Parts: sequence; structure tokens; C-alpha cells
Amino acid sequence: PVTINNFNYNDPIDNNNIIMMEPPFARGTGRYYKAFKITDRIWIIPERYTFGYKPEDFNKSSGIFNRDVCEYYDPDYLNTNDKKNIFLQTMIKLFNRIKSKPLGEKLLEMIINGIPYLGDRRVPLEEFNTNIASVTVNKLISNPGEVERKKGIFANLIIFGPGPVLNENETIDIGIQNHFASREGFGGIMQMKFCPEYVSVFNNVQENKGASIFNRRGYFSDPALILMHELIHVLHGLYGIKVDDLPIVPNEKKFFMQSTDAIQAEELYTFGGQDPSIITPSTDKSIYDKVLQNFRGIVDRLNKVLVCISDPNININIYKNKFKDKYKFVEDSEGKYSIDVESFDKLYKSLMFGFTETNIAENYKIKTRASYFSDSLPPVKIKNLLDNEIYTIEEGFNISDKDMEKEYRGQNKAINKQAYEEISKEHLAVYKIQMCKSVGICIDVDNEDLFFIADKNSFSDDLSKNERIEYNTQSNYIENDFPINELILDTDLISKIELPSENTESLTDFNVDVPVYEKQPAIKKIFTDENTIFQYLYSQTFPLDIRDISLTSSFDDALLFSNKVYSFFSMDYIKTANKVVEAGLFAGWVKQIVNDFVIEANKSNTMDKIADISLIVPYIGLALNVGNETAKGNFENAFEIAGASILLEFIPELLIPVVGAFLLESYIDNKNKIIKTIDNALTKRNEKWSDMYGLIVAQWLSTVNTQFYTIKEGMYKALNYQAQALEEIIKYRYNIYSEKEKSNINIDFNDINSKLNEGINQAIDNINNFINGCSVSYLMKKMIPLAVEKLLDFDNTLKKNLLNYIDENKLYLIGSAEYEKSKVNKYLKTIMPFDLSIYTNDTILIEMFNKYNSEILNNIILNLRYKDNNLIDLSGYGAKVEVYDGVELNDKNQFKLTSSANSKIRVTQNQNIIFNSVFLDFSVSFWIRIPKYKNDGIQNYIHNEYTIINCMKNNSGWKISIRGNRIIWTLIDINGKTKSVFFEYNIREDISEYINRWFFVTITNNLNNAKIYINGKLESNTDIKDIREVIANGEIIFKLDGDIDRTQFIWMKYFSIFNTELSQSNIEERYKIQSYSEYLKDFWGNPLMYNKEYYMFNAGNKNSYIKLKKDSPVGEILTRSKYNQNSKYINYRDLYIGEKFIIRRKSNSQSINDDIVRKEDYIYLDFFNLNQEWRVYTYKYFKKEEEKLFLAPISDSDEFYNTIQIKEYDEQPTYSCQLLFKKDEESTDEIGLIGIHRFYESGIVFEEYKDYFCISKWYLKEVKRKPYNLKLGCNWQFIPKDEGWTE
Ligand SMILES: [Zn+2]
Ligand SMILES: [Zn+2]
Repeated sequence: PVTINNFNYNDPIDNNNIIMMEPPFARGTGRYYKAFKITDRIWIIPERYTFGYKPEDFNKSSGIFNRDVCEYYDPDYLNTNDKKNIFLQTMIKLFNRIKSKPLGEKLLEMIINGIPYLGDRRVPLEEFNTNIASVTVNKLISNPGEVERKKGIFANLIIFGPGPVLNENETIDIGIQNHFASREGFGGIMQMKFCPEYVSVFNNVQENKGASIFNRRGYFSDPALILMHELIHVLHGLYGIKVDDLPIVPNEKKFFMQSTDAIQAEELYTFGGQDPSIITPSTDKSIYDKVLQNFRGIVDRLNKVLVCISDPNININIYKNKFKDKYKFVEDSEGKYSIDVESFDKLYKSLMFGFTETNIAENYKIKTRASYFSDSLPPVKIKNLLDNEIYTIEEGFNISDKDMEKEYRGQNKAINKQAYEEISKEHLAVYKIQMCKSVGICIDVDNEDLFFIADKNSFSDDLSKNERIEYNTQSNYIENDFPINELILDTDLISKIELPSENTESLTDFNVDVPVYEKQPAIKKIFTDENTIFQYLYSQTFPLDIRDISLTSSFDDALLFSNKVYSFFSMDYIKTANKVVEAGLFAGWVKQIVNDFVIEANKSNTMDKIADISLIVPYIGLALNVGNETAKGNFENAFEIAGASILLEFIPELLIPVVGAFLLESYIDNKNKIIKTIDNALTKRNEKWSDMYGLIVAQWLSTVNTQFYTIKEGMYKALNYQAQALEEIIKYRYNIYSEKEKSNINIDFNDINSKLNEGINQAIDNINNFINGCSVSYLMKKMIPLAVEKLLDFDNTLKKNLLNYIDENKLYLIGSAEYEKSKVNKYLKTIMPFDLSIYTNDTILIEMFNKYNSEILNNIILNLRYKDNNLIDLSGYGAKVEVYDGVELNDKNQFKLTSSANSKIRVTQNQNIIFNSVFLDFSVSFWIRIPKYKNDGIQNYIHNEYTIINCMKNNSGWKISIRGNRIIWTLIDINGKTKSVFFEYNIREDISEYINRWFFVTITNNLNNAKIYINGKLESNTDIKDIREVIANGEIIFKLDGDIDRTQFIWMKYFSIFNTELSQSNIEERYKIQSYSEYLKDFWGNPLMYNKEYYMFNAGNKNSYIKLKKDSPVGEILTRSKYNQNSKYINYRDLYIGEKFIIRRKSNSQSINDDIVRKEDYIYLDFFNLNQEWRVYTYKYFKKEEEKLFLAPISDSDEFYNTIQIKEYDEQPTYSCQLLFKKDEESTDEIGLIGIHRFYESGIVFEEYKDYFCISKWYLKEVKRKPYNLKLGCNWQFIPKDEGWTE
């Protein structure tokens, strides 16, 4: 167990537990410091740390020491004995809190027992030397007034009070002659500058600080955790594993980049969580190797140590026994020490991945920041840690007896206000970047607010080096993970070996390197005329001396006038916000504008399913103008085109090394060693793939996800600036009224802020999801594929390398050279799927990833869409698309393939996507419109099959072809085996649902079947179990290829490919999404138009048509004529028959050219009666359920309704539409719907029933029924002449 000593600052010096110490950096000169032994080998010196600092630097100045910290200065801290005593008692309390749990007590025990090796690199291997500044420190025994008498002591840690900056805690190691014992396996006395009262503050982006922007937000740190973070650094230094290696350095070439010190892997390991993932596997191993090497040196020393020249009283055996336990070396029955790989591995992982801030925080139930790379905030002062009502050893601030245990409420700034005090900004110094324009106006931006973008030099290029393979050679993976549970239950973790006595010979060689620090300017001026995120956010603020502002959508005006504030919300929102009303209408106006704010903010949940984008926050570009000028034009469109990439402030240059070649070792005659080499190179190959992915993840996290983090913080600030502006306006307008008026105004400012704040929180959740999705998108589509390219290349090189090796050994391999030759083929055949969980166990990140992978739309690997009279791939995988001159394109995303040789599209797919899942798993979906057969060309139509889409590579692939009325899907595996599935529509139907009409096709392939779906319905199925590997990523050629008629053509739309099998549910949904439109459609499925001649079709009376009756103003209903020739293969009813109708628009007298008919439009239904245009009317005064419609010349009669409202009552896809007669646009009095009715006629000569073009109220209730009745007589379709249909 660990004993924490007790004492008061004024207690007498006893030369044992309370001494007068001579600090290492004092170089054995100057005065001593009263020090207190809080525990064995650990000392507390309650005084400011002054080594390397100038006296005046303890005062706040125009300078700063660290560019990424809001530095608090206070030269009076610890300036009285009572202050010193408070420091002591507080440290005692923190140590008690630390040991209050197993994890912490073990951290302390490891630190107490991790005594520094007696010596360093300059010491002979056969000796212990205690006479060096990193091992021995002196204490003054003599009387006060002379250094006459001193005594030496061994020590592990010396904790001082803070340096100039109170909130800048730091652990320092001792260097001598440019080297550090704590970095070379020996370990050495560690020092620390620490402050328990002024703690750091943080806030989670993906979360919310008690959902209160108007209230204080964020959480303050538990000083016990801050202390344990530093203790972890001490631990590393004591075990001599605080090694340096390739650091993460920030790119600082652009003005928007954040500047900071290089970050060592040891720092990221100490924090834990996701940060270790920013350290690539290559570097993880480099560090591992360096430490192991450090330990080999120590173990050899233990085998060679014979004497201690500096202190004859040192018992060699005791130290050899202690160091053996410290480093976990093993010892044979003779006394020979050696390294036990298993024990070293466990110790290393325990020290680097077990004891971490994140792991300890979780164990002690203390909240901390999400990552090392997260904006730092201004610190706060803790009022009284010594007050058990505010802070306890058992629970810290999160005291259950105060219901502050749940959700870390004790650390919540908005909640536990009695626990802290804000800091005077006058004592704070922050490094700012002054962005000046070439004129002039200047904006100050805190360095913390900028973009942290790791420089390419941050990553190791070790993957480019050659690797020698041997029967020995084994895989090398370092799991940046360690089960904290076992560490806590490790029976032999903590040493049970005697701790040597601390007294020793006084130090006489005070040689040591003392760091020298100095402030740098707190403001750096840079010049740029750019108006990016910083400028846009600034335009949303106003000075403190101003109280009357007005919102504006003009960014430039906002920057120009102090009373003008920029808003990225709607034009309507802005106008309403600046509206001034009378006291009597003020309350109403407040409810209105606040409600509008919520609505505007809520637009963050906008969907864009037609573009295959489930979520889009449309106003982000207007809000920040981040990345590639996202404020100009329409953001949604720009995002559909370029995706996540447009939001990035900078596109990183990735390090993706050409993997080094393998050198296999030969073993002639030795059948085994040769086979082993083959197998080792294979398993090693997988290590390269994994290591490569690791390199990608590290770069994504430190160059890309960091940028997206800044965008999220920016949006949080933007939304708050918007709410603050509105609150300012509301206050101003309210305060213009007199006190008498105010009394009668019903307003609650707390509720206002409550509703605004809630709207913000909802928007933040949406924005967080949107941005995280973008980040993962970039990783998967813009990073991973580039790594796959190199890994695939590597595989090929290694493939020929292995086979060739199997040849040169052909003899020594006898009857197996072939078995292990295919062994290579089948191994290098299957590639390693990328799984982020392998490189990190951060819940937030893993969840982001899993979310992304659960969205079927991310399985889209090809999505050809129209943009600027051209077809391009919007899948994000960058397929190259060449559309040749013979292809016709329109903005309705329709494209036509004709019989011309140049009517072709060439698509070159991305070869770096896991498409070939080995068992064949993918889908193709598209809309198509196939013209009707030519009546005198029916033989060739039914006989000649022609390809329309062909995708082959090495004689393997797939293709879509057509033979008359049949569409065919064909697969051809690597062997040449073939399988087909097809859908054939009938060509003898009176009225067909498919011939020359747009319909939706979807083909899915899995291990077992090949299925064809038509309009969401499964139509065909073919077992493709026997079919082997199918190469599907060759060039896709869209072109009619076969013995076709020169008049043959095909229309297509929305062609897309999924690298997964779509479910019937996914397909149904896609069908409905792509079928959706604000406008009605014609019979062929094209947009319905005004001023276009159409024959009319009735879904409830298919074979009937309308004809103006000869002697009367009515529409008689007749039977359609039919195909008359004698072919046995075809039959149909004529479609171009009956009156030629034409839809005219009612509103806006913009003439009668042409235009799109939209649902709910008011129209006139006319038709041509020879050289005249007649109209369809309804006699106003009928009392029966229905009546015959009145067809006559155009005119305006008081007795007839002439206005029709075109409707769509069906909620499901249909080309049918309905026609409604209402008393007038405004009223809700429905006359009825246009349909067909049967009448009985009995005259002098004829008796029979006849149908007429009518209007009936009966349809009004029927169209409400579910499912929609498609057979209703009020369902009409408009048929215009079309080249795809001849009769
Ligand atoms: Zn640290
Ligand atoms: Zn940062």
C-alpha cells in the first residue's frame, strides 16, 4: 500500500521527511528550498518554479510562452507561508484521492518503486555511479547560515508550484551533456511544476454543455486527473522510456493553419483515447524497438555491474535485485539476467497503453476532453478544494450526496457554480493571429481557433523500405491497447522487492543542462484579402457599445457598418427580424420571429434523396464560406457535385509509399525453411496492408477530421451569434417602449432564450451528424482508395516474386511446387477489408464509421448524373466519363443511345474499390424507355439481340442487352461460364405498361441468385451458384451493339451501380424516390406540358376514347381501333385517336408558348374542332350525382364552370392524373371529377347503353380510399405523338 505523510509548512526541519533541498537546476548554488516528503521518493516544494524563467515574466505582458494556451498569470500565488501551507495540504488531499482507487494506488506504487538506474550513458558498464544530477540531490543538514554540511539522497520526483503560467502544468526531465537518462532506459529524477487551483476548461462538440448557450458552458477539470496526467509522464521518465521519435508537426504554410510545438508520440500515448491512432503503426514499432534496445543495454549492465565508486556503502545485490524487478528481467539459477519478451511486452503496454489519462478518467468517473487536439478554453479557479462540501477524496466534484454524480454534474460549469470562479481577462494572455487586409481592417483570431493540419513530414515512410523474409521472420503488430481491468488485477505488476535506503553520498558533480525559456509576441500580423471562416464569423458580431443593430444578407455591408450584422438565414427571416411594431403587436411579433429562428435553424435536417444524399445542412456555406467558396451559388448543388471535399479549408498531400520489395531467403535442399519463407512473406504481406491502412487513419485524423472539427465549432459559434443578434434586437425594440407600455407587454426573456437555445441544440445535432458523415466520406473515398492502389501494385510485384521463388526452388519443392504456387494465387487474391476499429477503439469514431457503413447510399460506386450538358459520376469515386457526340442529353437526366457509331458513352471505373468481394455482390439500377417495334419489322425485332451496356475485362464481366421485348442480364466468370436472367414484357396487350414508357429496372447479384426487379417488383430469378469469379470493374461501354435497324434507339436515366445486393425494400424506396416530381407526367412518363397536343387515355376504360358527338356538345365514348395486320406476334389498340386536347394555363398572361404542368395548377382543358380551339365545361346547375360535360367554343358564360384543377390523388407512382372542377379557386366547394359514365338510351328505333365524357361527385370520396384505386374512371393520362410509337 502507499502511505501519504502529513505535515504543516511551519513544521521544523528534521533532515529526514522535512529538509532543505538543493534542486537539480540550482547547479549546487544559490539558496535551498524547504521540501516535504509526501511519500517515499516523492517530494513537494511549495514554491514557484523559477528555473529558466525571468522574474518579470511572472507578470502578464504582451507576450506568451505557449501559442496554444490561454495563459493565466499571478505573481502573488504562493507568496506567503499560509499560501504555501494551503498548497501542501491540497497536494496531500490530491494524493489521497489518487490512491483512493486501485488504479491510482498502483500508478503511485510504480512511481515510488521505479527508482532511477544508478548512472547513465557516460557510465562504464561495470559500475554504478550515484554522483550525477539525475540520481542524487542534496539536502542541507548544517545550521542556518552556512552550507557547511550537506547529505545526498536518492529521489524519484520533485513537485514544485507553477512557473509564470499557473495553468501550464509540466513534467521536466534532466539532461546532461545533451542526453537524457529518462529517454535511454535508465530513468532519472523527474520534476514537475503544478497548480491545483487554476484548472483547464473543455466542452464536447458532439455533446452540449447542459444545453445552455446563454448559460455558462463547458466543464472544468478535476485537479486529481490533471495531476495523474503529469504522473504518467513521470512514470515514463522513471522507467527511461520517455523516448523521442518522429513527431506530429503542424503544417504552418497557410495563414489559416494553427501553429504549435511538435507533438511527440509519448504525449499522445499519455492522453490515450483516439490520439494514439494518430501515431502510425510504423512509428509505434520504431518506439517499441528503441525502448527494447534501451532495456537490452540495462540488462547487460546488470550482468556486468561490479562496483559503485561514488558510494562505497551502496549494496550492489540489493540494487541488482531491485532493477531486475523494475525492468521485469528474468534470472536463471546462476544469476544471469535476460529479457523475457512476454514480460517486456506486458510491461511496455502497461506503461504506454494502460496508464493513460483517458483510462484513468473512465475509472475514476471524471470527465475530460475528447482529444489532445480540441480547442483549449480559458481556465477557472477552484474556490476551495479543501472543502469537503465542494470536493472529496472519494468522488472529487461529482458528489452523490449532492446529486452531482450523474452526468459529471459536479464539473459542469452551468451547474456547479459554487465550486469555481471565472478569471479576470486582464490576467490572461492568448496568442492571436491578426488578419489584415491590404488597405485597412483587421480581425484578431485566437491561434486555437485556426485549423490544425499535420504536415506530411509527421508521418514515417518506413513502408517504402525493403524487407528480408526468412523461415524465422514473424508478424509484428503493436496493440495500442491494454485491458485496464487486468492491470488493476495484475498480481505481479507492483514490486514486492525492498526499496533501497535514500541517504547516500552528497552530490559533487552538479553538471546539468538547464532549460531557458522566454516569451514571444502574443500577436502575429498576417496579410490576406481572403474572406473565409474567420471573416464570416466576425461579420456576425457587433461592438459592446452598440445596442441597435439590424440583420443583413450582405456580408460586405456587415463588415462595413457596425450596426449591421450578417445573417445566413432566409430573406424572410431577416426582413421580419428588422420589423418594428406597436407595443400592442410586440408580443405577437416576438412569438413570430422566435418561431422563425427555430424553423430556419431546423433546416439543418434537409434531405436530398433524389441526389442520393440523405442529409444536407444547406446553410453551412452561407454561414462560414469555408473551403472552396461555399458561400457563392447554391451550396446543396455544389455539394452534390464535389461532396465533402468542398468544405475542407485545405486538401492534404497524403503520404502513400510504394511498399518496399521483399527479399526471400533461400534454403536449398531444406524443404521446410523454404516453405516457411513463402508462408511468412504472405503473412507479412497482410501486415503491410494493415500498416498502410494505419498510416491512412493517422493522416485522416490529424489533417482531415481536424478540419471538420473546426467546421463544427464554427457552426456552433455561428448559430449562437445569430441567436445573440436576435436577442439584442428584441431587447432594443422592447426598451423603446415606456414603462407603462412594457407592463402590458406579455414577454418572458428566459423562455425566448430557451426556445432559441433548443433550436440551436437540434441544429447542432444535425450538423454534427452531417459533418461526421462528410469526414468518413473523405476517408473512404478520397484516402483509402489511394492506399489500395499502392497495396494492389505491391501484391502483383510480390506475386511474381513468390511464384518465381517457387520456381528457382522447384526441385527442392518436388511434388508441391504447384500446390504452394496456387497457394500464392489464392492468398494474394483476397484483399484485406478496411476496418477502422482495428486502428482505434474510440467509441465516437467507431460509431461514425459503423453509421456510414449502415447507409446503403454509401455503397453507390457509380452514379451518372447530368450537370452542364454532360454526364458525370457523382458517386465520389471519380470514374472518368467520356460522352461522345452521338449521345443526346437533356436536363431531365435522360440520355439517348442511337444507331450511330458515335452514340456512345465510355466509363472508366475506379480500380481501387472492394468491388470483387470474391463471391460476387452488386446491383445495377436505371430507368429505360424502349421504343415500340415497327409493324413491318417485327421479325427482326423479335430475332435480333443487341447489347446496350457492356462491361468486360479479360473476357469476364457483365452486360445488358435487348432482344425485341426482352431485356437481358448476362454474367461471364473468369472461366467463361455463362448465365443469364431476363424480363420480357408482352407485345400482344391492348394497352401495355412498358412499351415506349419509362420504367425502372434493378438487377441484383449475390452468391446464389441474379434477380431482375421491374418498378420495384421482383420479376425474374436465376441461380448463379456455379458461376465463379466475375470481374466487374472493367470499362463500361454504353452503345447499341448488334444487328439493329438504323432507326433503333434507347432512352436511359439515372444509371447507378451498388457494390452490394439491394433488398426489395431498398429498391422499392429508390423507385418511389426517383419517381417523385412536382409535375404531372404524360402517358410515356415524361413531364406533362402546357400547349402540347395530347390524345386522352382513361385508366378505368382502357379501350375507349373521346370523340365530340356530331349533333351535340358532348363527348361520346368509343372503342379504340386495333392493330389490323396479320402478325401473330403482335396486338395493341391505337393510341393516336379521338380529339386532340391541349392544356392551357389559367394564371399569368405570359402568352401561350409551352411550360410544365404542376400538381394543383388551375387549367383549361381545350381541344381542336377543325380550325378552332374548343373548351371543356361543366354546366353549373346540375343536382344529380353526375352530368355530361359540355364541349363548345371558347367563351365566358355565367352558367358554366370553365376552370379545372389538375390533381394527383395517388400517393404511389403513376402516370395517371385527375381533373377537378371547383366552384372557384378559393372556395372549397368541389363540383366533381372528370370521368366516364354509362347512360341508357331508349328511342323510337334504338335501345342501348352509351358512355359519355362526364363529371361526377361520386369520385370525390373514392379517390381517398387506400390503396389508391387505379381502375377509377376519373384517372386520365395524356398521350402526345412520340417517335417511339408508330401505328
Ligand atoms: Zn502531457
Ligand atoms: Zn489543436
